[PDB]
Amino acid sequence: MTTTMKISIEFLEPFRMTKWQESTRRNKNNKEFVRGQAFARWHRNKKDNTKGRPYITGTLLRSAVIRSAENLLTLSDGKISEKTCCPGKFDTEDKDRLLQLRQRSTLRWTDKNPCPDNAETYCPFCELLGRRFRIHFGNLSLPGKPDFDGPKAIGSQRVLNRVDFKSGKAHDFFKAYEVDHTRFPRFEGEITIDNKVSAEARKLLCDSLKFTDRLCGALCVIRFDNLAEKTAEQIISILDDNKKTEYTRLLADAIRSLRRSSKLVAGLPKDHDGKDDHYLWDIGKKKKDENSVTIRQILTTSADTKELKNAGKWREFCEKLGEALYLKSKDMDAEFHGKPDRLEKSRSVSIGSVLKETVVCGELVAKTPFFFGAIDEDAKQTDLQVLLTPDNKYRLPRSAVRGILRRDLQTYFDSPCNAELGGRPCMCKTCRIMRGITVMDARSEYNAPPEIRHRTRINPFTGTVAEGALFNMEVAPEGIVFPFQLRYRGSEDGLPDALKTVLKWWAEGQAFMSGAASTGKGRFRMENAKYETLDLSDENQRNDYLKNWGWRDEKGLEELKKRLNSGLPEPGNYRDPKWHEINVSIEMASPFINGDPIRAAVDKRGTDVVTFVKYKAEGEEAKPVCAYKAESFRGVIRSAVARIHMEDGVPLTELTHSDCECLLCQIFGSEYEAGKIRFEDLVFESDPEPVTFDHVAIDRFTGGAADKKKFDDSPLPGSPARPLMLKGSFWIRRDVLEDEEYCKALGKALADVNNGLYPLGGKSAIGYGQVKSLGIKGDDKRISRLMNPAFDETDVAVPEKPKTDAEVRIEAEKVYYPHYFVEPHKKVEREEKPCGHQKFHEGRLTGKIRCKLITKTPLIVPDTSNDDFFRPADKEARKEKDEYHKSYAFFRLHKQIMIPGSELRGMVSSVYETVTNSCFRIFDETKRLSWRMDADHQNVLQDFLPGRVTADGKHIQKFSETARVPFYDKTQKHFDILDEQEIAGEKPVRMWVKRFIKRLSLVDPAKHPQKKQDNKWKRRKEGIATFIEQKNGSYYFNVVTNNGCTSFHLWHKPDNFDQEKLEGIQNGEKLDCWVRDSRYQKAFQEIPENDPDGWECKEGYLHVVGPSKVEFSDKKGDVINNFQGTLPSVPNDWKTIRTNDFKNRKRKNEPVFCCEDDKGNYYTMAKYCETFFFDLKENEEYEIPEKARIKYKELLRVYNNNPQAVPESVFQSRVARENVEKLKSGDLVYFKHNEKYVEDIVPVRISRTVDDRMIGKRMSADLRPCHGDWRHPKGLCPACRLFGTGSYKGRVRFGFASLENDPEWLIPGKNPGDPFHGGPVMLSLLERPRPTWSIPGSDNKFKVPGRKFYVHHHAWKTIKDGNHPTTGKAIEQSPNNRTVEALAGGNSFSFEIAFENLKEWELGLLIHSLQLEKGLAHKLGMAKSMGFGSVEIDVESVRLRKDWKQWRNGNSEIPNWLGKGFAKLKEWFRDELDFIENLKKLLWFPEGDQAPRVCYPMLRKKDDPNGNSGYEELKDGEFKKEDRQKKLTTPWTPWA
RNA sequence: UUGAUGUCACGGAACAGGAACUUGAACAACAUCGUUAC
RNA sequence: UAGUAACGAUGUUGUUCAAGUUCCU
Repeated sequence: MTTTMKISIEFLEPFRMTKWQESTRRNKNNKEFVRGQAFARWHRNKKDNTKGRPYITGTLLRSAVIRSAENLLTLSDGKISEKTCCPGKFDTEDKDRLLQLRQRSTLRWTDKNPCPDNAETYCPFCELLGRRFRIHFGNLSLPGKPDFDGPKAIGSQRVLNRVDFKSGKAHDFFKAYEVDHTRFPRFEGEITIDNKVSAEARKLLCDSLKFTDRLCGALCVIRFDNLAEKTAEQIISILDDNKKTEYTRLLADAIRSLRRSSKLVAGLPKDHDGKDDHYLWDIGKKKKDENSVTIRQILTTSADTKELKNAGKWREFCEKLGEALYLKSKDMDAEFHGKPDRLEKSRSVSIGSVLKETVVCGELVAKTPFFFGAIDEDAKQTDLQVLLTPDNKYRLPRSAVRGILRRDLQTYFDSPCNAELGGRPCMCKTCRIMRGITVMDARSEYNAPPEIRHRTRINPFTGTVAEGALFNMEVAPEGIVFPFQLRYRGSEDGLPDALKTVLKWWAEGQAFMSGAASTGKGRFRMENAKYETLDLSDENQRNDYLKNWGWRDEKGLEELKKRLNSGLPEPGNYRDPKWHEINVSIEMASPFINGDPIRAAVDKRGTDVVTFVKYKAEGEEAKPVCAYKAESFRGVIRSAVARIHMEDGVPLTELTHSDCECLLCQIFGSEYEAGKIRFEDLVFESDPEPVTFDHVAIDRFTGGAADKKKFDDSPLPGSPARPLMLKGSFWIRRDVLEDEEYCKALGKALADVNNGLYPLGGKSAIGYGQVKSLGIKGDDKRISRLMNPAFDETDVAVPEKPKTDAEVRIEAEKVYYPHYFVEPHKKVEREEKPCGHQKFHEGRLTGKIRCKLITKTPLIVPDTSNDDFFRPADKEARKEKDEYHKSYAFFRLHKQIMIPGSELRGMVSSVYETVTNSCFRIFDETKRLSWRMDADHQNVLQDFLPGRVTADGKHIQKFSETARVPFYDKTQKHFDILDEQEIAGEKPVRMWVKRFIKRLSLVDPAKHPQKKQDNKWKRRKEGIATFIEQKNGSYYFNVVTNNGCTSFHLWHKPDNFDQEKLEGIQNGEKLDCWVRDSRYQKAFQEIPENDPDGWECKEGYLHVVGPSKVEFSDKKGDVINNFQGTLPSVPNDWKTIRTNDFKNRKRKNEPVFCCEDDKGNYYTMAKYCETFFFDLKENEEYEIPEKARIKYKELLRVYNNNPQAVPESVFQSRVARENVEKLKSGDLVYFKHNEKYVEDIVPVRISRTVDDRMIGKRMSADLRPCHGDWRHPKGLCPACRLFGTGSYKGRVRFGFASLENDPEWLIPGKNPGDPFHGGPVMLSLLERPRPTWSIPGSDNKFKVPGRKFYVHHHAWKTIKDGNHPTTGKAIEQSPNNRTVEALAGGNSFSFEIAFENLKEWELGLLIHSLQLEKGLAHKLGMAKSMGFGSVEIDVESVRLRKDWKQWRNGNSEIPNWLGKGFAKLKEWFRDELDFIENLKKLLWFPEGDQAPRVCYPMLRKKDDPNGNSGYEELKDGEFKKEDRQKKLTTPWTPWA
């Protein structure tokens, strides 16, 4: 007897949904069940398991329909069709049930009786209220009734907020799910309306259903009728296989960066030779086992698998892979909800019968990257994230637009509302409007990943970052466009004034929507405004608005967007928006860098840091542009303000801003209230192409690049020719400009910044940044009036340089050496506390210095961008891979001759650090040394005994003695009769040994004229002689010793005087003879057929190493000559090499083996024997400590890595041929013991000896790098307080030097008329330095000498000629010398030097070190072992800075400073100033008619046209072993 | 998968504070191999 | 019985980032 009507809702906006809960806290007492009553619910079948589906109840729809009906009747005076309606009833006397009352002030129309219940003919409205059910509202659910496995399958729990208004930060919050509508856009249900209801109540229900528009926080229209895990596993396996386990986080952060596109993986960088040996993109590979994969291979093959070809797949893959790697790397409260008041009765009030509706379409675009924080879980790599759509589209939620409209409305009036989440609705002026506003979401259809940014927080006590401040953040692109649609219905005749004013504000570009706005995030600007006002009061109009569901749906919206007139309605009373723009323009004079190492690691240019770059969207694609972060600029200006004002003694950079109204706490804000100034990024107005400068860290001792310390960087170029402008803006609140204290502080700070202090950018310590002029405009001279440069010009020239006093005695016929170490003192002072980079202190100085660099010897400063600068053109450029002769140019920035500031900083820092006897800034505390031990029995080889390590690597069993077995000869066969299991040293062998051979002579006492002078015939006894056979070379004999107990046969060789008794031979003659004993240590397999004498059979271990000790050469040496032609080739394998020739030919002495390869090499190989250790003594083993293992590892490392070794792999020793890395169970060892402990292990008979202590422990314990904790403590070497260190900023900045006049090259160029290019010169070999020649021995008598200052001389005339410095022979090109273009003497450069917080004596010593005495000179440039690079420096104006107004040129105080500095130096050391005497002796310059010849020695004396006793003779006599330390420390000692 | 005579949740901005920065001359001379003789 | 004496040849490149903080109020 009923009829069913089925309905269906289609959402237009992400709806919300509450959380499941068990059926016990489902009462009006749980504050979380309520406050979630107007959302959708989530039922899970099979309770206690999160598996279910969502639904919308029916009571909710009923209440919405009731409310809309109430709204509809009062709109038509209560006449439904013909009859009138009753006023309805909303009172019920019971209040135990009804977990929610009503607090809404229901409407009113045609006041009359409330139609009591005891009746029969109800009012249609009461027929709808339900006075077995007349109307039954059924549940709604999903169409197909599916089942998912949890709420996190369709939604994402996000946090919502509630901010204050005065202290505009926050309050309590609360979180609630929300589900997208592009994946669940339809529900379904039904309504069972009874038969005997009415014919108009059905119409009322139809209209009311068509009038409702929002159900669960979202607009609705109701109608009726598997790889990344294993890839990460494998990559971690690669990284742990090798020891490269510390590049893991960098790999994660760099791989995650590839999600932008899959075409970058084929563009990863390469090594410095174009090879494929990057330092992290090619880990895992090994020389052996080319089946080993590299990371680049993994990334290239997985870049194309037909499933990672779509954008979304590749992006998801990169993201999850990065997260996995990161998580692998890492392990190496007040939510107020509800309080609705349970009110008994609602205050029924009426509102009227007019209702006007206003629709405003249009769109708002972005003008600056925005930010809507939505930090989720299970993604812990970014820690400041944005809000995205399940298909990666940028959205702005409606809650944000609503909150911002509320804030702007409150700002238009001057009254903050104070609603408190409960009770009667508020009635103030700004909530009577916000109760009729409806907005909509947006999607922006951009679909591209967001960029990342890095941030820090600098500690203003040392200058570096604080312990625990470094975080990421991601910002959406700039220029994205969202659609916008706003609607308002009420009683006015259109929009109120407030809304017109606020929309005009947004139409002028001041819609500061949300985000970290303090640093210039989103600032949207509304465009293309339209509007149109409908009229719900009449009847011909309302019916149409009801016929098509208003115009909420898509087609309705499109049909309606053709009926609007353009242009917003201008207000009646404007209000002058409260944010005022200010323009900024900076101009630089140097390079500029803003670090970004991750992009550098991915980029193809192959550098280490690359400047910052941002993107901007154009609808579907981005286009990069170079910029300067806004956080950095804000920080610079803030730290400029904070170091000036005092605020009751302690400067502002020491407070904590707990509750104080500090001047900072009111312009830049704090963590208790918002700020009053907002910045913006700075675009460059140009697109300069970046450059690349190289760097290196010259060690102090043995000046030459330290290990692992080369690098580079890619800053932007800028010079006084092109000054690299910067444009920007920043907004400031209106009621700050009207103040008179704040604008004063801002003006003062910008005055400080414009004067040159506070450099913008990165490595400002070598001349980056250097702001030149900062001019702002747009504030009516309210700030731009404190920034005028005002100073004085009190002129006084600089005091002239003092006269030198250190002299040298230099003559001719003597040659000198170019190193001359400078021994240091023994006391470094470290008991002063550093100052700190806070307020400019009072008793200290701060200013600039300008100098003037003038050269007096050719100078070389190369430009290492490209080689082959001097290439003869009109020929092929180059093959892909070759070893050519590298040619360089001079340094040029924009076709201008300059000198980088780092050079000058290094030079001045070395001089100034050795003046004051300070800690070795950079130094190498590793790399234990090693020397080839000499050949002499009494000295080194007496103590090295044979041995053998046991089966367990803990003991060595010594042998007793040994003798040698000959291989490689022709007089035996030990390679064919022995197995590979004995010649390898594992199986004991039984050989025949002999110790003494015996000679024979016929006449002892008559040989005294010819023989009997060698004094070795002092143990002969007697001998009878026999004869049994005659030969062609010798005579057979038998002899007895004293009485016939021993009898030995042999073959005697006679001479002239022996022939006489031989003439008669009757084979039975008993001649008397004399036998002699000699030494003969040998061991054969069985016996030779020529010596059947007394041999002892022995047993022991045999070992061989192979054919080594080869004297190879390249010039057809002596022994190669006088051969018999047809030199054979190098055999393919040993055990086959036999001796050809003999070195001595008169007798058959030491043999050789001559061969030759295809190239011009000529080999020769002595060592025709191997050794055999026998008599393995038992019950005697020695323990191996770990020092022996370390030393042996080092020895093997030195053996197997040798650039000078023999090219033939067969002539090498066994340690180098097989690449052994550890001592195994049993092998060949010559150990050396002392009281049950071994000390050294050496593989061969004569090998190198390693020292134990690393080089770092051979200095004084106080000259090691003054580093460590040993605010900041006081323990710093005096040179690490002027120049910085790790964890303390320096206080001196150098600058790029520039040349003004004409170049005046060394040798003229190839084309005259163009005097901007020089001619090339060729240089010598210039090999690396050998720290083992100044530390000859290893025991304890040798310490580390000084700092290796090169001397001044004129040896460049020879190189300009073209001959070698030592010899006079010509020098030819090869891939080991360079060809550079150089300058000459007599050019002038000019640079600047800034400082700050200097004492009065630190400046004294610094200005001593900048300009020296009148006869000395500095030294910088390439190849200064020859004569190249000799500069002296003069100091011009020294203008100080007394206060931010004036500058007070201080030329006229230098002698005061110099005296004070020298007085301090004298205070440190009383009369122990020898090192300064030496240092002055070394910087002396040959002034005139003094041409001291210096050069490096040669190897031997027989390869120089002059014969000056090269190195091989200096090793004894003058520089023997003890006089090196002395004859090298003396400043000038002739090399003789 | 609710309950009926009473739901302003379009009733609540995930907001407020933070300098990818500190230190570092693109440079440079003597080593590398083992045994042979008595 | 029971180890002593020290000679011969002249050729050749290397490092290409390291040490720090990596999130909190």
